[PDB]
Amino acid sequence: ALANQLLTPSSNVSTHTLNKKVYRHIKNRDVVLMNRQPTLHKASMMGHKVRVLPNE
DNA sequence: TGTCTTCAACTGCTTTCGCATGAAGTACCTCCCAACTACTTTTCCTCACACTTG
Repeated sequence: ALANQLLTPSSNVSTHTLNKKVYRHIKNRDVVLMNRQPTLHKASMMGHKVRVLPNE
């Protein structure tokens, strides 16, 4: 029922400029910042492209 | 009147990030509590003596 309401029209002039938000799960198109303690250097905390692996 | 020098006392830090799993102080005091035994408590039960009789 909510899937057919994600695109509803404006309702209040207070909110007419916004659009709804969806808290989507992390997926294969997001980048994530991996850090390993040692931080000793900036190269020890890089951004990797997320690949969800099954049964991990 | 003025400026200088050493020593000892005082200040602040000296790996990061998480699991465990939190527990334990205690003197002085006690009033409450649990105890053993005896004592006490409430209802009930049943008999008994004297004067008089003949």
